[PDB]
Parts: sequence; structure tokens; C-alpha cells
Amino acid sequence: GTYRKRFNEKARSGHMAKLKELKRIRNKQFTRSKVSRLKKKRLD
Amino acid sequence: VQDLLHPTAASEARKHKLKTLVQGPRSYFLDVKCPGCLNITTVFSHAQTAVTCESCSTILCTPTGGKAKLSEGTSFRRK
Amino acid sequence: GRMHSAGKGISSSAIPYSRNAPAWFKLSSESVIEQIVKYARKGLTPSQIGVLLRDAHGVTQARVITGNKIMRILKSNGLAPEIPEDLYYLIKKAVSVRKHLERNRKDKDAKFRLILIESRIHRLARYYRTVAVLPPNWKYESATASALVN
Amino acid sequence: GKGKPRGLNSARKLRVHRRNNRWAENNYKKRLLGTAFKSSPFGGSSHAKGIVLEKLGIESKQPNSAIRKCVRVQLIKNGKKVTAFVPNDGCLNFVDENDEVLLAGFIPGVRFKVVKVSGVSLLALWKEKKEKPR
Amino acid sequence: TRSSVLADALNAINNAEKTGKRQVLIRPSSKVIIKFLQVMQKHGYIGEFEYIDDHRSGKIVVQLNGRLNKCGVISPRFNVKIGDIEKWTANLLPARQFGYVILTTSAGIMDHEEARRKHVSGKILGFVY
RNA sequence: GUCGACGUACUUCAUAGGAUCA
RNA sequence: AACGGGGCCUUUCCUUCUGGCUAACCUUGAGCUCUUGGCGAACCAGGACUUUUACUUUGAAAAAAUUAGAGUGUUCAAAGCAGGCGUAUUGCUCGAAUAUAUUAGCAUGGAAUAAUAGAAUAGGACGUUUGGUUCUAUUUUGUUGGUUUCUAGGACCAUCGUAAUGAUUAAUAGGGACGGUCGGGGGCAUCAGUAUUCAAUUGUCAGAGGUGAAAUUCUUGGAUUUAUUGAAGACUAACUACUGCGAAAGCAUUUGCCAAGGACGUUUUCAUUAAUCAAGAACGAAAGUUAGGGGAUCGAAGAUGAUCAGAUACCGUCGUAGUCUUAACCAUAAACUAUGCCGACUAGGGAUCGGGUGGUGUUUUUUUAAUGAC
RNA sequence: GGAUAGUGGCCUACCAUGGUUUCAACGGGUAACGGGGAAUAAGGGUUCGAUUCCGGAGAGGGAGCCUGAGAAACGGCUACCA
Ligand SMILES: [Mg+2]
Ligand SMILES: [Mg+2]
Ligand SMILES: [Mg+2]
Ligand SMILES: [Mg+2]
Ligand SMILES: [Mg+2]
Ligand SMILES: [Mg+2]
Ligand SMILES: [Mg+2]
Ligand SMILES: [Mg+2]
Ligand SMILES: [Mg+2]
Ligand SMILES: [Mg+2]
Ligand SMILES: [Mg+2]
Ligand SMILES: [Mg+2]
Ligand SMILES: [Mg+2]
Ligand SMILES: [Mg+2]
Ligand SMILES: [Mg+2]
Ligand SMILES: [Mg+2]
Ligand SMILES: [Mg+2]
Ligand SMILES: [Mg+2]
Ligand SMILES: [Mg+2]
Ligand SMILES: [Zn+2]
Repeated sequence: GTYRKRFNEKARSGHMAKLKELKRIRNKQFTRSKVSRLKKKRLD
Repeated sequence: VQDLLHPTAASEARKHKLKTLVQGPRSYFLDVKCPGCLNITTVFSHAQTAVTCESCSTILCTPTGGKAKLSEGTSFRRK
Repeated sequence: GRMHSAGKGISSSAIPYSRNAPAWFKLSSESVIEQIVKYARKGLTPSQIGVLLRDAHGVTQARVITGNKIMRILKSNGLAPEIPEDLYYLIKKAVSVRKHLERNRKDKDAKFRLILIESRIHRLARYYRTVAVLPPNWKYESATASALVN
Repeated sequence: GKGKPRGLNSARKLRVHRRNNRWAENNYKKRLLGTAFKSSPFGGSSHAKGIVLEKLGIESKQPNSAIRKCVRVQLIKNGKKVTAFVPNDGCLNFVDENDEVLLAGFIPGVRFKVVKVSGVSLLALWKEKKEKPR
Repeated sequence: TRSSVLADALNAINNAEKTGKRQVLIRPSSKVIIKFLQVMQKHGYIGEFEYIDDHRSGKIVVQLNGRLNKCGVISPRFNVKIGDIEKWTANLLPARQFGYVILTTSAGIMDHEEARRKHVSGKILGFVY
């Protein structure tokens, strides 16, 4: 529920900002399309 | 058929020491008379030590797997 | 029944029912105590004293004759092992095994038995620490265990 | 011992053991992970919309045959082509190429039946109570 | 290792009844065992029994008359409220008045009917029927 | 690319036994 | 007569101080009741004094609505909390009950079951013992302040006395010690056995080898076979048995050293130290990898002869890696009793392995005997 | 010490090195507002509860305020994002 996809993320940019901050604090311990990915793999 | 409260004496005698109605030792103590000084020494039947007569320092018994073997020539009585 | 083994033996000593001294026993309760102290002064452990008294003096059981256990009689008279008798012997056995291993590094069997003995020391040492017989900061460390057994 | 703890203070072990094991059920796993609709014929829906491609049994000689009542329909949601039944050849007159048809679960291999065509119930058309809007 | 001596005693009694023996030996003894056997004796399921003292936990010899269908222990000793007794009687007994569910309540060890009469409750030790 | 492994969803093959009668 | 609830007595009463009331008991007097004057138990209130819980009983609390449920002819009913009885006149009157609600918190009766603490270097309990060194301070100090006296109380240190002065068994639980054994248990050295291959010498002369028959192969420079030796590396036949040992994998020549172990015997010792076990650790057949050593046999891979004949249909020859070993990796088996560990109980029989007890048993010790073997 | 109506690392300065955790902390998911309640069931249980009552939070998304006993109010105000 915290980081679920929203219908219009652009209309609530500020809200999104908070979430990012929260993640950066929550997951600080760790930090310390299909077609696109397949295209990169095949190009390599 | 047998009565557990009043077992037969022979029946209890056959059983293991710990398996009788009231467990108790099957060992005993002996008065061993030294051949030389004729004094009496108390010796355990299953003695694990080479009991020596204090006055004469003579070997009275030798340890074995079970009952100790009394030295030859030593008279004994059950105490 | 055996811990650290599959055996189930039941060989044990069967205390007699009667809790009084034998009728054929005609020695004072005091005189036994000096015998216990004299042997303890000679250095014998409580187990070895009881064998001598029982074998060669007719003392069926120290508690029955004197009313107190051998270890208690020794402690009352100022004779007290620095560490309990059984824990002393477990440490002694482990030291001998370690002395065997250092020469024989392929003796995987002795390597296994050393673990069983040490795991037996820790369980026994854990018991004494709880009762306060052994100081709470007491650890069996492999290197200096030779000092304790001396 | 039955292989389970029975001590009076062993509630935690019983709870934790149960929770780990409920994941063995396929019913539980599907229910929690929300994958119970992969097996559903319509992918979670009770009805599906489709486009009538062709009437395969229009030409079959024997009237009211099982083949005569089949219509080849393209599912709009994913574009996969499937076969659907019509109640009878009399109803097959109403269905023609390139109409939206609402399909429902039902010659083996045909698992769908048409319930509406062009937003009107076939049974309503068959009973002469409505006209198909075009 | 021995966890419940009462379980061992009741199992020995059941096996002896099964084999048709007229008397059974129970080792070790205990206060709980003696009170359980006294409840059974009061209700007639067992006969005279004699406690043998050997300066250890002790032993018992129980006379059997063949009237005992089953005796068992409920382990762990669940805490039973007054409302919960009837559930236990339904679960353990083949019928309503066929047998007794024995409880260790704060007034002693007793059958469930005595508990209901005295309006007490406690832990559950076992059953006899 | 009618590619491999896995996951998921399905399909399918293994049912007759005793007695009497003709 | 059964069932339950209270009191006493039985070696069994919480202790102490203060206060309130006052029973009963002694007594005077007036008729079991009043009354004089003492004594004041019990009970109540408070201050000190105080092992802690688990469990269960009872009481409060857990909003209303909802659920169950009492009453009531909403015309019946779902419902609602209404309503009912007289009446010319003024009016009377019953309800809107009751139960349930887990856990936590609170008060309360139990004292079974399960824990917890206490007296062991006594640093222990008690007191109308006796002394101190301290702190506190009501009243009488007219009043206030300061000091002192006596006195009271709290603590502390000694002293004396009182006391049955203070430590549960010793589990056919566990550990440790001791005694004589037992084992193809383990490590390190050491000894031997033929056998295989190869090499030297030796006598002889046409084949040897393998096929269902052949052929690659060796062979008059002497093959195969024979005898006397020597070298190398593995492996321990027969005895050998689901018998013995080890936690499992596994372990088989002699002798020595090192430590380890089960069972048995014990009127020895400690006294719950125990069972099962995520985490974590030791070992783990065969094959396999890294770096040395070795390299006899057999032998994945590779090569090569023959490719005819179905019971002998995959056979032959050379043989790399491997097989062996040292120092490390790998951690898998039908790693099988397709069968968790601990503990208790439930039939008889005779065989075997280790220990122990008993015999007036056979044999040996060929002097007895004692041992050993049966 | 400051600030608050007031306790408080709530903030500041100086100090120590502490606090939680296999009895599951911390991190992640939640088609997570919580409860009274609803359904099913013989009993244990399992699931549902945005939704007539209670309590919490929000007024497109962040942030900050005036007034007032009471608001970080949005059918009040100011900025930024769409
Ligand atoms: Mg023992
Ligand atoms: Mg069982
Ligand atoms: Mg409660
Ligand atoms: Mg014991
Ligand atoms: Mg053998
Ligand atoms: Mg042993
Ligand atoms: Mg390893
Ligand atoms: Mg190599
Ligand atoms: Mg095997
Ligand atoms: Mg078993
Ligand atoms: Mg700061
Ligand atoms: Mg929810
Ligand atoms: Mg949500
Ligand atoms: Mg809700
Ligand atoms: Mg708001
Ligand atoms: Mg909107
Ligand atoms: Mg706002
Ligand atoms: Mg608006
Ligand atoms: Mg508003
Ligand atoms: Zn002599």
C-alpha cells in the first residue's frame, strides 16, 4: 500500500517525493519493459 | 501363579539385585585371619583393592572381575 | 541410557534398605572421621577414600556410619578440591587426548572422542556454575586446560 | 508421541509449524497469491466479449447438427480465437460475421455458449421479443 | 526419560487388565498415583492395593477384579473451567454416565461429578471408565 | 527460432470381482 | 440416610505497638434479670512486620444497536415498544424485563498440580540478658532561639542465654572413580604370505594366444611351458559365520607404542547435572578437482582386428585419466530395517557373543593342586 | 537551558555508549481505517466488516499560517506541483 501504483502519479508528485524519502531511510541498511530488457541483452 | 507381595525366597534369590521387590546388595563382609599374626581384618567380598594386613603388610585378597580372590592359607568367616 | 553412546547398561551399586550401621560394626563414629581426614591429607579424592574404608575397614557407607557424606566431611575439615572431583577427571582425560592428537593428526577417531569429552565438560561445568560451586566466570578453554589438571 | 509437541507452553511451535505448512495446499496458495483465475476460462471474468469471425457449420448438410451450432469467435480481451455454441440453427440466423457477442461457460472441445449478440439476449431474439440493433 | 509416572502406572494397569492378570506392579509410586488409584477404588474399578516402601520413589501392587474398561491420562494437564468440564466428558467418555473424568482441583483430586457438586474446577489428570 | 530448463493451467491411459443360468 | 459448608481439640493459633468498644470472669447490693468496684478475652480501626507467581471459583467492568429472550390480536406477519381498563361526568393503570460476551487490568475464596526463595566459611532465628558508638525528639522547658539532663524510639556493633541449633532420598535417571576382562574400533611404526607383471640365468623345440570358426598379437634372434633367483606396486584367500567392533561411512597377516570405548562387578563418589533438538560444528563409501610421489594389476576415454553365425550376440589386443599415497577440496548413494530419538508395559523356547554368581559336574595341570578348556 | 498549556531528545550545548532482537527486532507485502458486528459450523475453527453506532484520518498532492476557548480549518488564507 505504501508504494503501490497510483492512477495519476503526476497529479500527486509531492506525495511520491515523501515515499522516496521514506524508502531512502527504511532501506538505508541495504544500500550501505520485457522487450526493452531483452533488447539490451541481445544487443550485448 | 505367584504372589508379588510375598515372593518365594528362591525366586528372589534367582533374580538380579536391582530387580527384586526391594533392591539390596548381594555382597557381604568377611573376617579374614592373617596366617602369621592371627589378627582379624574386615574385607569386602567384592573388594577392588589388594587389602593388606596392617601389622604384617601381607596380601589378604586380590581384585578380580567380581568377587575378590582370597590369598591361599588365609582363613575366613562371614561377618 | 548412556549419553554420547547407544549402550543401555544398568550395572550399579544397590544401597541396602537399612539406614543404620551394621551390627557387626563396632567402631566409633568419630574414629572414622580422622581416617577420612588422614586419607584426604594424603591427597586421595572422595571416591578413592570410600573404596579404601569400605574394602579394608568395614565402613559400609560413610553417611550411614557418620551421618555426613565424605565430601562434606572433608570440606568441614578444610579439605576441599579447587574444582569438583568429577570435573577434574573429565579435564584430565581431554588433556591426554589432546596430547595424543598433536602427534597423530590423522586420528579422526580420537578427534571425534575429543568433541564428546569436551561437550561433556561444558554440560558439567554449566551445572556447577548455576549452583555456584564454580565461579561464574569459569570457562573450559582448550589451551590452558592443562593448568587446571596440572 | 505423535510427532507433534504437546507441552502446555508449546503454542508458538504449533502456530509457526501450521503457518509454514498451509502453503502446501494449492487452494491456499492460489487464494493468497491471487492466481486462482489463471485456470478460469475467461481469466477471472464470468462472461467475455468476442467478435464473430465465421460460422463453421453453416454449410453442413444435416440440419440442427452439433457442428451447425458452432461459431468461431475471437476474444476481444486477448485476441485468442475460440469456438462457441449457439442454442439452435434458428438462433444461428441472428448471429452473423463481425458482431460483438457475449460468451459464457458451457462435439467436445467447445466450452463457450453465446448469451447475447449486439447487446441483446439471444433468447429474447429467439422468442421474438426484441430486434437486433445493427 | 520418565516424564509422567502416572501415565506409566495407568498403562501398566491397562495392560494387566488386557492380559487377564489378577494383580499388577506399579513403579515408581507417587501421591498423585495413590490419589488416582483411591478414586478408582472408591468407584470400584480396582480392588485393594498395597504400597511397598524401599527408601526410593517406592512401589505399588494393585489387585484387579476385571471391572476396569479403560484408564488413561490427559497430558498436558489442561486448565479446565466449570463450563469446559462437559466438553471433556463428551470427548473422553463413550457415554454420559459411563465413566469419570478425574480432575486435580484446588480441593483435591476427584471425579468430575464430585467437582460439579462441590462447584470447583482445576486441571485435568485423566479418565476412568 | 515449430530452442532448453523451470513455474502455471489442463488433457489422457490404466476397473472390474464372485455366484447362477445358456 | 447421602450431599455439600463452617468451627474447635489433637506438639498445629501470624508477631508487635497504639487506640475504640466490651463480652465473659470475680465480686457488693436489689429482684436468670438489674447494680457497686476490679480484671479486661474476643472483635473492630491504624502503624510496624511481610517470597514471589502460574492455575481455578465468585463479584464488578466489558456503550447502544445486533444475538438469544419475557409481555403485547401491528386485521395475521416481518416488526414496533407499545399498550390496557372503565366512561353520563370527571379518569385510572401495567411495561419498556433477563442472559451472553474471549484475552488484559481490578477485588475475592481455595491451596490440589507446576514453578520460585530461604540457615553451610552461619554474615542464621528468638530474648523481659548486659553493655556500648550513633541518629531522631514529643510533653514538663512562661514564649522564642542555643546547650545540657533524664527519657523514648530506630539502626548498628559486641556480650550472654535459649534450641532436638541448621544439609530429604540416593531414581533398575545421569556423570565420575575403581577391578578383571572383551573387540576383524582408531592412529603411528614393524613383520609376513603366496599371487600378478617385468628382468637375469637355465633345458627343450613348433607352435603360443583368442574364437561359434578365424585375425590383428608373440614366435627358430627360441615364443608358450620348466627350474634357480631378483625388482616393483597393490591385496590380505581358505579360517569367514546376517558372528564380533564402531555414531555412520566402515573395519580381517604378525609384533610394539599411543590414546579411546561398551558391557559386567561394586554396601565407592556427585546429587537432577537429564530427553529431544532450529543456529552452529566433527566425520561422511565410490566417483571426482588442486600440487607432489608412485604407477604391478585391472581400467572410463582413445585407437585397432573381425564384422560371419543368435543359447554361448559383444569378442579380442594396446591401453590415457583412474585404481595406491601425502597436503587440501567435493559432501553425494538402493548412505535400507525402502521402518526417527528417549522412556514404560505386554507370551513361551533354546542357540550364540561379553561379564558375573553357584556346583562338593568331566578334562588338563601326567606331583598335587590353583588356573585354563568343556 | 530553550520552547509548549504542560511532562518529554520535543530542540539546543556538554557529556557518557547506550537502546531493540531467534520469546523474530529491522526490512518487505497488504485488493490493511479499527471495533461493536455478519456468515458458516455439532463443537473446535475459517472467512467477511467502504457501508445506519463509537473512535481515527482526509478534503487533488506537499508546505506554512491568521482568527479564535477550540482549526495546522480548506463550502478560511499564502506559496509550490498537476
Ligand atoms: Mg553408575
Ligand atoms: Mg506409547
Ligand atoms: Mg478476566
Ligand atoms: Mg542412583
Ligand atoms: Mg570374533
Ligand atoms: Mg563405564
Ligand atoms: Mg567437513
Ligand atoms: Mg597426480
Ligand atoms: Mg551400506
Ligand atoms: Mg522402545
Ligand atoms: Mg544535541
Ligand atoms: Mg480488513
Ligand atoms: Mg488502503
Ligand atoms: Mg468498518
Ligand atoms: Mg482535518
Ligand atoms: Mg476528486
Ligand atoms: Mg488544509
Ligand atoms: Mg466542497
Ligand atoms: Mg468542513
Ligand atoms: Zn601377619
